[PDB]
Amino acid sequence: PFDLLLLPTWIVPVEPAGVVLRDHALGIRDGQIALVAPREQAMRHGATEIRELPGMLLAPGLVNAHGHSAMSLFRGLADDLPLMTWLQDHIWPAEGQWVSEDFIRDGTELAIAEQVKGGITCFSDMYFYPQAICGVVHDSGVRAQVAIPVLDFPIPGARDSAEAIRQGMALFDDLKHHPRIRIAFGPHAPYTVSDDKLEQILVLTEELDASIQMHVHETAFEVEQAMERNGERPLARLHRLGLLGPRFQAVHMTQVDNDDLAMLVETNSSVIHCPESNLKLASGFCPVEKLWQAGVNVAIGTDGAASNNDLDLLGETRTAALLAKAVYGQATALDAHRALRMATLNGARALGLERLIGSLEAGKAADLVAFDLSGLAQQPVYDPVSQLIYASGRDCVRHVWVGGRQLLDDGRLLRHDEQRLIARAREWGAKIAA
Amino acid sequence: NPFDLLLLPTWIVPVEPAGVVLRDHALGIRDGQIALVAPREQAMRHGATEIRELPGMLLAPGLVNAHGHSAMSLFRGLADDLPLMTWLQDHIWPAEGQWVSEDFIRDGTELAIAEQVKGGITCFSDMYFYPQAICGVVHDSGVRAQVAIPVLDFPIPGARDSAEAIRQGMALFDDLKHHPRIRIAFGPHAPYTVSDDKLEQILVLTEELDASIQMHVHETAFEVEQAMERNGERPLARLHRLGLLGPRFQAVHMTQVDNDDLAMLVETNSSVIHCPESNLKLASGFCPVEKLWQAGVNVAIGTDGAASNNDLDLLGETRTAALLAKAVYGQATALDAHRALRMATLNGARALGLERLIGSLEAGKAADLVAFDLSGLAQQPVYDPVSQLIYASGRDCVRHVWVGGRQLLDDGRLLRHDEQRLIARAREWGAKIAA
Ligand SMILES: CSC[C@H]1O[C@@H](n2cnc3c2N=CNC[C@H]3O)[C@H](O)[C@@H]1O
Ligand SMILES: CSC[C@H]1O[C@@H](n2cnc3c2N=CNC[C@H]3O)[C@H](O)[C@@H]1O
Ligand SMILES: [Zn+2]
Ligand SMILES: [Zn+2]
Ligand SMILES: [Zn+2]
Ligand SMILES: [Zn+2]
Repeated sequence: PFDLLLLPTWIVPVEPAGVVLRDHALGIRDGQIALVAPREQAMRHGATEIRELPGMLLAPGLVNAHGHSAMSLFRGLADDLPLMTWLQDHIWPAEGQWVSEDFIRDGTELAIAEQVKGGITCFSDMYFYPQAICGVVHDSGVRAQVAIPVLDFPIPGARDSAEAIRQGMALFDDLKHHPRIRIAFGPHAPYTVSDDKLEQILVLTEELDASIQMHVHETAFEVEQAMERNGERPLARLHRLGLLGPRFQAVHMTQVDNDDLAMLVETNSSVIHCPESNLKLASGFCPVEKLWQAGVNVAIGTDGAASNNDLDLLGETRTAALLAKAVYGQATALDAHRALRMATLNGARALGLERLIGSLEAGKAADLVAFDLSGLAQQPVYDPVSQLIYASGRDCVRHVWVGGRQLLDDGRLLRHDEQRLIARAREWGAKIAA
Repeated sequence: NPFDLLLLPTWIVPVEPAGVVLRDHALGIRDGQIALVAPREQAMRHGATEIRELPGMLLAPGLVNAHGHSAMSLFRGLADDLPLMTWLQDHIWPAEGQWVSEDFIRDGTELAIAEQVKGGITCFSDMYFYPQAICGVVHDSGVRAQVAIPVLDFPIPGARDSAEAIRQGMALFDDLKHHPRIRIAFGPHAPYTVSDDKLEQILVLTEELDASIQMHVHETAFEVEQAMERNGERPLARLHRLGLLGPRFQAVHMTQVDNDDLAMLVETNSSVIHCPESNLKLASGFCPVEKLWQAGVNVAIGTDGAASNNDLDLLGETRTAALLAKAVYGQATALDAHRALRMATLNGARALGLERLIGSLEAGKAADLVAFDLSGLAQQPVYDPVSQLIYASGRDCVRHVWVGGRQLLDDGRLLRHDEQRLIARAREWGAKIAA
């Protein structure tokens, strides 16, 4: 007998690809997808609780594969700037000044609350005070990869990388048996981490079976600079140092030559596409369809709210689906089904969670999002997945579960106090603004 | 002489002068016009019949959707994954020939207008069939519109040929002679569907009536090259030679722009109507917006139709435009948030020839206004409300909409439409078309 039976108009399981189930039901038990079946059959099975969801599309929860969640408190603080001046003259100085453990707890919770409301059940974070990030994640009920920030210089909470790594080990330790949080390593970028630190990270990840997330090939200037100073592209450097592989998550990759493509194919590394951030900083255009056609796993992320500036993964996914057609020069590139897969299954693959989350298969965790497609602007619906990708906003998100626990009920966050978070964000904004 | 309505938002963005935002000011409306913008104390001391507090909201000129095919809302998501010519010839044109009746147009247009008002659009341009029926729906909705008479080389719904389309348009131009909200324009579809004769016809008609022309131009590489190979001139050169270009010409799309094109737009003071999401989705290309803007071309923005977008979200289109423009031009300072808002308001006004009536919050202009709510969680903290509007707000933040001081949207609710009935009607159309 199920704990919960959901009866939506449409289910999109993502696996197998391209299909939509009409008048079916999904049964949840013990925090897992126990059955997907026609309604008659599923109803005959019975459940503690039943929820009809007419006009709704039920999908795997969205996976935001790259972000810096507490930068939510810097939303819109630094517009109109290309990458290097954005970092050096605005963001880094503001991080040195403001970012404490209290900043991180408030900013992360604000970010989570925003993400759950837009259907995101799993997220990747690359930001300071990971220990604090995990406490907030733990309380929220959502799933996360938390990457340990490794940089060649002092950062908030870590005078240097050895301290960041040592704090990282303590964290790996504690969370060994957490159902929802995975620790990973977060070397920032090629130009802010040495060969030595990169090797220590590799060995640690061999030893711990952990992931690596890094900004790679964000800008032409990063690549040309690396070519002129070291005579090798930053990706070949990473390949030479042995970091590439199925647990390596290369974020951005707007600069991809044919050697780059060959390396990603060979090693089976994931690329995390951040289209809006790459547009906003004038970083370039990640060649998504090309990567996809070559078999590279391509997930999607929002990046931070100072270079987006929302945490809307559904919106990011639409932007990616539109952009990819014109970048590639074919209207058939990254169709709605594949765009949804990028937002779900490919994120789970990128984070090493494909066996737990990312599709609606029996036995997987019940990380689910229900989207409402009954609104005036979504009519008429010829294809619900098309309507999701190209004509629905994140405000259509009604319900969200993680591991079968409901975190959003008819648009209301069950584990957060929006009114308190807003008052808190506001307090932060006035102190940072003054 | 108190205002009819006094609006008290946290922020006002007047658009003119550019780049400014007023805090704790107020906008008084009288006789359908902006009577005054003033600090809140002064405004309140003046007096008003009705007063609306708008804490946490940003008041702006209403958004101007400068290109659409409004009744194609009933084809929303019907023809995905197709480039332009096969989208048109193998899908959309057949579906239009099969379904577009006066009834289709009434239902589809109202559906589109209701979607748009909810998204903060007070003025829109239509280029679609049965313009007469369109005007009836616009008239009832209270919204402002340019309605473009479709001119094509073949039979269209409601016009067996060009001659007949223009017949109806004259009558329309006449009937709507004194209309406060509705302007009639001509809508030659595209260079490859409109002959030179028909083009010369429109020029003289528009000279005589002092009316506008809107036309899809230089949408794709293939159109520019086929024209070059068949006729030895670029469509925009052909239009220049024919004498159509000028301050009342609205060139839609323009993803293909060389220096000669650029000179002709600059010389003639023609407008470009940028449709970023449609250009991306049909794999048409990238309009060089910042280049146009730096050359001093007026660039406005449109959603296009719901079968190549597929929403009618102008604010979302404006966000797309503002992001894309940076990366297309290769500088993070291109199309900043204030200018993107300008593109969605005042430039759309200039494009439609309505800049003296709308597009900015200056005294004496029409009170076409939109209130965006920036007090939501995902919009905190607000450092700069216009940045937040463009880069971090959805169209569901739109709370209130007025056109000519008449409220069309009140706290998210439409005062002139029945959403429940429109939905039911959209669904019937949906069932028939899919069956
Ligand atoms: C890798 S630790 C997180 C660090 O990365 C910085 N960051 C935030 N957003 C981006 C960042 N870095 C590089 N690329 C641009 C963008 O993805 C952030 O400010 C912080 O300093
Ligand atoms: C002048 S009538 C408007 C006509 O243009 C067609 N159209 C709709 N959306 C677009 C159209 N035409 C050309 N370019 C692609 C896009 O803007 C529409 O289906 C209708 O046939
Ligand atoms: Zn990042
Ligand atoms: Zn975004
Ligand atoms: Zn069009
Ligand atoms: Zn859109």
